[PDB]
Amino acid sequence: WTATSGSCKGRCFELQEVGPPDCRCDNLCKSYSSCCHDFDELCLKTARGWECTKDRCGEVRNEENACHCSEDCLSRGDCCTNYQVVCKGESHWVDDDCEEIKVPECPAGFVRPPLIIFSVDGFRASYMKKGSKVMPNIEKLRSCGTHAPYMRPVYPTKTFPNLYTLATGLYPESHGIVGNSMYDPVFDASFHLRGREKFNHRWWGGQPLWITATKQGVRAGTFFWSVSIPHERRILTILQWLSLPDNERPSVYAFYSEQPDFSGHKYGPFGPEMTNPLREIDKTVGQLMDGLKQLRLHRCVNVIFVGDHGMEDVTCDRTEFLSNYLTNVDDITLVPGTLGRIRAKSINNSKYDPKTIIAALTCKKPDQHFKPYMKQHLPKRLHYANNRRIEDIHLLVDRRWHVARKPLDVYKKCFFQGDHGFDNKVNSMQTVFVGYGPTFKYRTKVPPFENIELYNVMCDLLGLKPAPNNGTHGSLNHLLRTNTFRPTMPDEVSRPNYPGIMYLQSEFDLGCTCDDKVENKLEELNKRLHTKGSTKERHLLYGRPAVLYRTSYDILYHTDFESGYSEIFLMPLWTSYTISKQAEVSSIPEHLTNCVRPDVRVSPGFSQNCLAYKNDKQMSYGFLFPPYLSSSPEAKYDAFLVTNMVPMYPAFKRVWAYFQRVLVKKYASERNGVNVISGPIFDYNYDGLRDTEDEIKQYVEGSSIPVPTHYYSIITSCLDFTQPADKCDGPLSVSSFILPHRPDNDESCNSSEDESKWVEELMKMHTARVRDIEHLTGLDFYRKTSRSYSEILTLKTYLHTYESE
Ligand SMILES: *[C@@H]1O[C@H](CO)[C@@H](O[C@@H]2O[C@H](CO)[C@@H](O[C@@H]3O[C@H](CO[C@H]4O[C@H](CO)[C@@H](O)[C@H](O[C@H]5O[C@H](CO)[C@@H](O)[C@H](O)[C@@H]5O[C@H]5O[C@H](CO)[C@@H](O)[C@H](O)[C@@H]5O)[C@@H]4O)[C@@H](O)[C@H](O[C@H]4O[C@H](CO)[C@@H](O)[C@H](O)[C@@H]4O[C@H]4O[C@H](CO)[C@@H](O)[C@H](O)[C@@H]4O)[C@@H]3O)[C@H](O)[C@H]2NC(C)=O)[C@H](O)[C@H]1NC(C)=O
Ligand SMILES: O=C(c1cc(OCC2CCOCC2)nc(C2CC2)c1)N1CC2=C(C1)CN(C(=O)N1CCn3c(n[nH]c3=O)C1)C2
Ligand SMILES: [Ca+2]
Ligand SMILES: [Cl-]
Ligand SMILES: [K+]
Ligand code: NA
Ligand SMILES: [Zn+2]
Repeated sequence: WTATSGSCKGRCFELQEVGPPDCRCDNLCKSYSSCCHDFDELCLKTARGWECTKDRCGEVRNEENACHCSEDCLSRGDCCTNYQVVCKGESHWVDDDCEEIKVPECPAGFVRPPLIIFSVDGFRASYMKKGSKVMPNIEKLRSCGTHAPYMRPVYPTKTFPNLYTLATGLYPESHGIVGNSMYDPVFDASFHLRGREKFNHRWWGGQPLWITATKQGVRAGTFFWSVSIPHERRILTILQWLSLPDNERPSVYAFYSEQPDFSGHKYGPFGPEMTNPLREIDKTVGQLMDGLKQLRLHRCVNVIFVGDHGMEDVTCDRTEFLSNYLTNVDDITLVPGTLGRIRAKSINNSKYDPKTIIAALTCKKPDQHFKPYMKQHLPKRLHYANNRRIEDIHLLVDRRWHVARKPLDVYKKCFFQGDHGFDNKVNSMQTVFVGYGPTFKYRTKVPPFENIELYNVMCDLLGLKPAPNNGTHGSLNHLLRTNTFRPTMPDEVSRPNYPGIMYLQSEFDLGCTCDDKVENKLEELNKRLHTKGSTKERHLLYGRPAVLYRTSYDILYHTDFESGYSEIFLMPLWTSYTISKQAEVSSIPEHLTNCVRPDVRVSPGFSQNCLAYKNDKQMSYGFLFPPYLSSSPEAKYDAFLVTNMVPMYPAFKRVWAYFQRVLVKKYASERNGVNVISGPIFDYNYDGLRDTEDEIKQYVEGSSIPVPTHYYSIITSCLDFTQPADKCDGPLSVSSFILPHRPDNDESCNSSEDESKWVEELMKMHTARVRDIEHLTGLDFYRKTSRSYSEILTLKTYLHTYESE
């Protein structure tokens, strides 16, 4: 119930929301069917439109007008945005030369530069170049301020998940908005685009910026706008708020545009109908900037121009139907379109089996345009699993396609030519970022970055302490002139042991054998030196990783590699080695094919054993430092140490052996040497965080040897590839992966072929940031470089995406 008989007189666009049954006058009252009777008349005036004309200048105030051109309008804060241009001979902001804003130039009474966040739905990154002729205001913000060539959204590349990530700095799995449509089985409730359930606060987790601000005594404009409030009125409301007295005036504001997304769905991302919507958004930006200039705020406010996601060409004919794969199609519920999410239609159906659904959807048609996954097997870079609202079964849909349950769903609902939602590394889904103002840098291009990073920067711009989030605070310091956040490296929690030779060969009863019984003072001191770390500077280039949790581990040195060996997990946490451009690849000699050697530095009780692998008929083993890249025949024996062995399914060893025997050398050739850090990851509860021992669901049969869920590599080299990886004076270049440790290669439809036709494609799909590996391992990398810590944080957030330009 709403008592709509109250009045909006003196309350239009009031900041504090009043509670039912009282009638509302705030910018969302329309959306709740709750505005007072006179809200349109008083608060949505349209008379005479949005622009001053010559003949209105100096008019007698008529309060019915949408905006004013009377002499008192600046003092009232309600001039049309072009007033000073039309009536006082001023220039539009866009027509003024770019001049560096070295310090905030603010009116008296402003405690800090306000922040205005201008968000555009479906604004694809390439619009900045392709639409540049029709967007002069936005182009000036971009060229004069700080910009990235594109900003990476979160998956799924839908509106509400991305807007709420922008608001919180959280992955969707953490903030809870995991799609535009959702079912929560605990609540037994559904979230939809249409209707009232989506306003219930229980959907919305984390702490969005407007709450962070309010908690810390920074006032916020209302961030949301009912669809029928026209853009010109939204801008005028912002500008009116900015004339409030100091103690009532917000410091942070948000404007949201439904365009260009609305037209892009109808016309495709580059339909000829798209020029007008881009022009219209640019005009709105011009209104805001002119309005700020009238208020003498144009060199005071920080403006962010940001998109949620891009837009791809997608038509009704490019739809795959689950009815062409499944016999049982009426027993499932599908969330459809540019991603798929599948669950049982009835919880009372005991004949529901995810395993048979997955199998029926795997590599069934030669050109199949989606791939099924159990959510825990999705690429870890998506961070799309740890929420009860994400269904166990997921379909990753190819760009340009949809998935639907049955054909009747597509025509009892062609209309559309554009859509979005796909994998957040897809070029068409990339969006935009521009920052302009005193706190942003001047005429500065920054590398592409992820939208999860922006909440921290928005907090930095407002003097707020961010709530705990998934950004890496400091990684975006290079965007800012001032207000940078200067973090310290985390403290190492566990110090390593440095064991020497402590065990005789016969103390080991591991069931391992090696043909290594082959016997010199010249070369005897040299092998002693290698075991004490004489080559460590070559193979450990950026210092040892720090262990950020409590555990027992040993540093082990070798001629060709160094490792941190966990006495708890019985295997290395990390293995570090350097491969020069000139390194040679060699075979595993015939006589050493099954060689595994006890390590006389590590007790039998803290070692793996070969008998377990013999008895486990599903599990085999691999090595972290590759025997193929040994520096010499003698050094090769180190690679067969029991301390370098890790459990590997045979199906995964195909992947791993190709990476080690072929790809590492390829990268060293291309990059002028590489440094590799490889290791295991355990994430059985798919939370993106290192498992404790008591979370491990699988061991090598009969043993305490834990089975990794994934294997990582971090591959570092010199950004200036004229310098070798091991003598690099400047910035670094990195690519990383987190490969799923799976007992089959069902993910790779072409896996019956030679590894050269499918393995690198798998690895590209599972590309990762160093920071992703940090979360999954409790390790901190790059602790000892010549580089600034903020630059290192930026490096750790880098993702190598493998898309063209
Ligand atoms: C990305 O960044 C985020 C933010 O930093 C990271 O997420 C954090 O990670 C922590 C570890 O997973 C986690 O800490 C736990 O919090 C528990 C209390 O949580 C409530 O309070 C906070 C603070 O206000 C609130 O934000 C939480 O919000 C979640 O839940 C509500 C719904 O209830 C959602 O609306 C919201 O979206 C959010 O959901 C997300 O997180 C939860 C987990 O909290 C997931 O389950 C959801 O799927 C979703 O992803 C909560 O309202 C706290 O009680 C925990 O303590 C347990 O573990 C400790 C170990 O230190 C142990 O000492 C205790 O014994 C305790 O265990 C007991 O409970 C167990 C479970 O019932 C039980 O099994 C045991 O036997 C014990 O009885 C714990 O400290 C933190 O909550 C989240 N925060 C957020 C916002 O998500 C995220 O990790 C980052 N991701 C990456 C990849 O880096
Ligand atoms: O006002 C907001 C808004 C604005 C908003 O800013 C958060 C800011 C935080 C800081 O960084 C800048 C962003 N945050 C929210 C939610 C997340 C808290 C909401 N609205 C969004 C939408 C509205 C109005 C209507 N609409 C819609 O019907 N479609 C649903 C269907 N859909 C759409 N486009 N394409 C498509 O499929 C959009 C989407
Ligand atoms: Ca985990
Ligand atoms: Cl969705
Ligand atoms: K075996
Ligand atoms: Na296969
Ligand atoms: Zn859309």
